[PDB]
Amino acid sequence: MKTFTAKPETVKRDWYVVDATGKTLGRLATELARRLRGKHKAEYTPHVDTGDYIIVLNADKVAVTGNKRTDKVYYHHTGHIGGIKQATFEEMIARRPERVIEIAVKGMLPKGPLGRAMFRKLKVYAGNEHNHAAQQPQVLDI
Amino acid sequence: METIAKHRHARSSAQKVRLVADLIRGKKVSQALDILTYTNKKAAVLVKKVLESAIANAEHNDGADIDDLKVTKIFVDEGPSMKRIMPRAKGRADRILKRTSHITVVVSDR
Amino acid sequence: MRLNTLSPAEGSKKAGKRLGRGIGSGLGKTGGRGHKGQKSRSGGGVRR
Amino acid sequence: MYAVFQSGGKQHRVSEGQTVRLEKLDIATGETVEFAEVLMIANGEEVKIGVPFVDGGVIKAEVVAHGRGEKVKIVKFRRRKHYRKQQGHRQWFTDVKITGISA
Amino acid sequence: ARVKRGVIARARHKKILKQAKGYYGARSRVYRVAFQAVIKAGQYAYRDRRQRKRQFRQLWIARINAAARQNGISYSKFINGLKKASVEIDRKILADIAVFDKVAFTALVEKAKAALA
Amino acid sequence: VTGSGKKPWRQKGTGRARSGSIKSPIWRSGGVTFAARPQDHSQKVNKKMYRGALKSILSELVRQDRLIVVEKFSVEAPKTKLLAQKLKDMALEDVLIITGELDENLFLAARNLHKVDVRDATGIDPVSLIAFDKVVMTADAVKQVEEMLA
Amino acid sequence: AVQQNKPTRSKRGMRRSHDALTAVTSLSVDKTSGEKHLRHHITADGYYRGRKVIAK
RNA sequence: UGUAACGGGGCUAAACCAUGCACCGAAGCUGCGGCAGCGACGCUUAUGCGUUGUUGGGUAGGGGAGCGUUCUGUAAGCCUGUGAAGGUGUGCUGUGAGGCAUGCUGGAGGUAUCAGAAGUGCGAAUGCUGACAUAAGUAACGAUAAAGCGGGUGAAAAGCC
RNA sequence: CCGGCGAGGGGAGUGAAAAAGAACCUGAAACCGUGUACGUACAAGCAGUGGGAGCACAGAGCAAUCUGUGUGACUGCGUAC
Ligand SMILES: [K+]
Ligand SMILES: [K+]
Ligand SMILES: [K+]
Ligand SMILES: [K+]
Ligand SMILES: [K+]
Ligand SMILES: [K+]
Ligand SMILES: [K+]
Ligand SMILES: [K+]
Ligand SMILES: [K+]
Ligand SMILES: [K+]
Ligand SMILES: [K+]
Ligand SMILES: [K+]
Ligand SMILES: [K+]
Ligand SMILES: [K+]
Ligand SMILES: [K+]
Ligand SMILES: [K+]
Ligand SMILES: [K+]
Ligand SMILES: [K+]
Ligand SMILES: [Mg+2]
Ligand SMILES: [Mg+2]
Ligand SMILES: [Mg+2]
Ligand SMILES: [Mg+2]
Ligand SMILES: [Mg+2]
Ligand SMILES: [Mg+2]
Ligand SMILES: [Mg+2]
Ligand SMILES: [Mg+2]
Ligand SMILES: [Mg+2]
Ligand SMILES: [Mg+2]
Ligand SMILES: [Mg+2]
Ligand SMILES: [Mg+2]
Ligand SMILES: [Mg+2]
Ligand SMILES: [Mg+2]
Ligand SMILES: [Mg+2]
Ligand SMILES: [Mg+2]
Ligand SMILES: [Mg+2]
Ligand SMILES: [Mg+2]
Ligand SMILES: [Mg+2]
Ligand SMILES: [Mg+2]
Ligand SMILES: [Mg+2]
Ligand SMILES: [Mg+2]
Ligand SMILES: [Mg+2]
Ligand SMILES: [Mg+2]
Ligand SMILES: [Mg+2]
Ligand SMILES: [Mg+2]
Ligand SMILES: [Mg+2]
Ligand SMILES: [Mg+2]
Ligand SMILES: [Mg+2]
Ligand SMILES: [Mg+2]
Ligand SMILES: [Mg+2]
Ligand SMILES: [Mg+2]
Ligand SMILES: [Mg+2]
Ligand SMILES: [Mg+2]
Ligand SMILES: [Mg+2]
Ligand SMILES: [Mg+2]
Ligand SMILES: [Mg+2]
Ligand SMILES: [Mg+2]
Ligand SMILES: [Mg+2]
Ligand SMILES: [Mg+2]
Ligand SMILES: [Mg+2]
Ligand SMILES: [Mg+2]
Ligand SMILES: [Mg+2]
Ligand SMILES: [Mg+2]
Ligand SMILES: [Mg+2]
Ligand SMILES: [Mg+2]
Ligand SMILES: [Mg+2]
Ligand SMILES: [Mg+2]
Repeated sequence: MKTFTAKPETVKRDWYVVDATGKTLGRLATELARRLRGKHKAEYTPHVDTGDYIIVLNADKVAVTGNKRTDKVYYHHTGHIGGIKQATFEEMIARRPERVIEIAVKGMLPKGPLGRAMFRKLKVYAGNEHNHAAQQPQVLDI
Repeated sequence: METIAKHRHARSSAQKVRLVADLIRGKKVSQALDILTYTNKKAAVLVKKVLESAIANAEHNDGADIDDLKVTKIFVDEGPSMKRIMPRAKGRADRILKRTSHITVVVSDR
Repeated sequence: MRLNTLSPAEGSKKAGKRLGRGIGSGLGKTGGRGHKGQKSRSGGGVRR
Repeated sequence: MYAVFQSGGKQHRVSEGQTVRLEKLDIATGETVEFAEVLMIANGEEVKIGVPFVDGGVIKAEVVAHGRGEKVKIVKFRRRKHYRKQQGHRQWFTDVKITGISA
Repeated sequence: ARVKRGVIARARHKKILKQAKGYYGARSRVYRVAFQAVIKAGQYAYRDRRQRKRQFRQLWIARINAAARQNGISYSKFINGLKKASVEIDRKILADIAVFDKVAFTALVEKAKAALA
Repeated sequence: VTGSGKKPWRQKGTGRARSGSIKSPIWRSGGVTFAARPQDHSQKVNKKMYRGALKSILSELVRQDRLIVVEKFSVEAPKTKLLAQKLKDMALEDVLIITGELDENLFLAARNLHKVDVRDATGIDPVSLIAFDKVVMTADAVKQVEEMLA
Repeated sequence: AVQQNKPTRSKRGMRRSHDALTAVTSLSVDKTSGEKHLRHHITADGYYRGRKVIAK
């Protein structure tokens, strides 16, 4: 008898909503990445996205320890010579707060087409409101 | 069922003739003949003669009605190449390939 | 006793080595001569 | 109702009427084979877990066929070292049909 | 006794090219390239008969972990508990039960917890 | 191989593999690398081994019941039909006949029968003794063969 | 300058994906002679917009 | 050249020290099935059988045992126009070189067994000959003295008259 | 019969056979096409291999569905000789 494989056409996905207020960035991100991949389900299959949809609220209130609020640097390159750019954590929270959590989770998801697909099930919001009441998300205390 | 005409050993590379054959594959013969009339390619002359021959074959040999015919199949195959010599500079010689094509047109009322 | 029922004695007819015929034979490529040097060459070797 | 048992150094979860392919058994075709070491028997909500074997648990099966499996090619090749070897393989099996499961 | 090579040579090349069906470009058409592609495919298959056992055990372990944590215990403690309870079901079967009979899996978790207590 | 010893092209500079002879066995129309010469394939057989082989063969013929001994074997005239009838009477088809003295009538009568051979005792050979289905010998031929093999 | 590797038949086809010809969208019909003709060109019998513009 | 001196995410432990118990983890070890080399112990139709212990990564290289190809005998035999060789598919089969069967194509040869002989096996040698690709419908169409139009012929005319 | 009183072809006829039609026995491979099935326009590398969904197809089965064939989204591993 061959081992079970989940099938993308019949996987059951549920909607959750999580509050990031005061949570430690990385320790929230690991639980998010786990549940976006489906590692919490007995039907986990490495080549199938069996994960859940997660709405994240209050992204601008996420916490970090030590001196990271001012000393964590996010780098990127524009592709133009000399185009190395940077932003501190506090600058990121000020300008693009959802990006802090999105970047952390993307780094903990698989790389490749399936991991990009798993990222599309994450919905991060700066404030306390989302427009997905039609999906009836259940409160998840991560 | 279907009627065939061919022009074997036609003086043109198949790549050039296929540009024209692709215009008429699947068309009603009357529309195909119009397209060919207004295609400014030497290959259009070649293909139009084959298509006209296939239509004549269909009416004379197979008793078909021209108004019902379509170009159901058309394809171009590579014929033998004629090998020639082109003198280049400094005493060097190149081979010239004068490519030929076999043109096949199939017409049918089904 | 027919022309197609006679056999040689066991061990009397060992097959000869055939060099240079593939990996599986055990004598492919260099044919047992090793790599380079005078003794690997055609006509190579030193006198008695 | 299903049951778990060991055979051929592997474990199998089976129900009545299933056909299971096992490592070769020295039993003639058409004979009945007993698996008297059953690791677990589950019937609906009633679950008996062996520690390691269920007391009195027995699986009845009928030897349906013997055979050789699909051929597998073994290729060994050491690049640049004048070494290559190939081998073929077919593994023996015994197919059996589960006829009974008794707690 | 002169020997022409054509019939035997054709058969050998054809055997290789038949093993190369489905490969891309010259890999399914050209003897020199197809031969290298057939050899490499054989090497990978030898390697991956060994890899297959690893990858499936890894999958079973991941699924058992998920089911055990649904039932309130980690994989490592669950395995230690089964071992202390003298339960010899293997990971293939434990993963199958975790997916198909959640009640039986919960019963196994309870056995492990009782052994650990 | 017919041709000249001219180097086909200069050792270096042309970008072609080096050539030295149009007759190279690597080349189409070139020589054969180890071209054959006429050969003498005959082997030595020790006298005692030849005689021992003949004795073994004759003994096996006796054991297999393929040796038939007769007082006389002859035909009245050199006619193929007479010998055919005689062989049919003795139920013989593929047969070697050894006589003490080569009868000309018998030899002529046997020429056109391809399953049948006729020899004198001094002309026997091992391959024929094995190859024919039956071997008929006259008593005189048997005595001669005995003396020849000692 | 010259290739280091022989391009594939696939890449040859991809380059030629822009080479196909386009047929004339539609021909026009002379209002007097009824001949088809290229739009804004005279007909084979020498009409344009219903007038015999040229002989032969 | 660009973060660029944890592989990354991230981490205040997910760092370090100490103690402990779990678990993961290899082609290592064990389990199940199979093959072979060598050695013992017994049988024996004297060359195989059984039991048993143990071994089986390999370049140069040594030793052992085989597959297939053409040709000679066996063969005036055997297969073959109710379809040979060759070509092309499919199924089965052995540890491998391979073997067997059969549909289609082909249209007259092929050859068991056991022996015998070798122009007996190719991917490489900037190898040799032929065929066909690529670049590519790309560069170019050979003096920058130069053409325009009307008529003719013709299936067709910038180039012919 | 189409075509330039062409080349080339389609019929008819010969023949056991004309994909034996003279560019002629057989008619391999490279290479180039037409047709069909499946895949492919958010995706990074020796192009396979292990796992594997979906689709098409042929059988079987009362059904449930199973199997053989083709394709191969997604995924572990993986730098030719
Ligand atoms: K040596
Ligand atoms: K090809
Ligand atoms: K005679
Ligand atoms: K042993
Ligand atoms: K013969
Ligand atoms: K095979
Ligand atoms: K065949
Ligand atoms: K055949
Ligand atoms: K023979
Ligand atoms: K070469
Ligand atoms: K080109
Ligand atoms: K052009
Ligand atoms: K023919
Ligand atoms: K020929
Ligand atoms: K041909
Ligand atoms: K993007
Ligand atoms: K499939
Ligand atoms: K893959
Ligand atoms: Mg990875
Ligand atoms: Mg000059
Ligand atoms: Mg060696
Ligand atoms: Mg060397
Ligand atoms: Mg040296
Ligand atoms: Mg040396
Ligand atoms: Mg020399
Ligand atoms: Mg010959
Ligand atoms: Mg192919
Ligand atoms: Mg010669
Ligand atoms: Mg002498
Ligand atoms: Mg280079
Ligand atoms: Mg273009
Ligand atoms: Mg810098
Ligand atoms: Mg690390
Ligand atoms: Mg410790
Ligand atoms: Mg392992
Ligand atoms: Mg081991
Ligand atoms: Mg064993
Ligand atoms: Mg070892
Ligand atoms: Mg070894
Ligand atoms: Mg012979
Ligand atoms: Mg032959
Ligand atoms: Mg022959
Ligand atoms: Mg032989
Ligand atoms: Mg040779
Ligand atoms: Mg070659
Ligand atoms: Mg080599
Ligand atoms: Mg070169
Ligand atoms: Mg070229
Ligand atoms: Mg260019
Ligand atoms: Mg240009
Ligand atoms: Mg230009
Ligand atoms: Mg110039
Ligand atoms: Mg000029
Ligand atoms: Mg003019
Ligand atoms: Mg001019
Ligand atoms: Mg004609
Ligand atoms: Mg034919
Ligand atoms: Mg003939
Ligand atoms: Mg031919
Ligand atoms: Mg072909
Ligand atoms: Mg799509
Ligand atoms: Mg897409
Ligand atoms: Mg790319
Ligand atoms: Mg697979
Ligand atoms: Mg990789
Ligand atoms: Mg890697």
